[PDB]
Amino acid sequence: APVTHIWYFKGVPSRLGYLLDLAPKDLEKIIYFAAYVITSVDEEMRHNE
Amino acid sequence: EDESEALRQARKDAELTASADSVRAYLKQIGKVALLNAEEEVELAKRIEAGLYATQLMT
Repeated sequence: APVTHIWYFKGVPSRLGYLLDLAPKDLEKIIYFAAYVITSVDEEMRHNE
Repeated sequence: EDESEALRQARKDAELTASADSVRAYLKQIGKVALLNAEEEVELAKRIEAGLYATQLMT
């Protein structure tokens, strides 16, 4: 299973967080199996249903 | 007290926590399901036996 590099997640500035516009605490929760995250969502199906 | 949503709110707030310790997070994860009794174990085992018979007859 994939793993995330520790340099770009934990540091003075969080590079992953800056790139994804995510807070470092939420990023830690995401990549440490403490909170689910919605990868993608459909618009047409939601709109018409 | 034991009511008035104070204890419930505290419990849910403490449950929606970080627990950066991996071992403690795992312990809080396992501490969800309740324990069982011998009749429940027998019923579950019968269900697994039925399922395996079902899938082998599918094969």
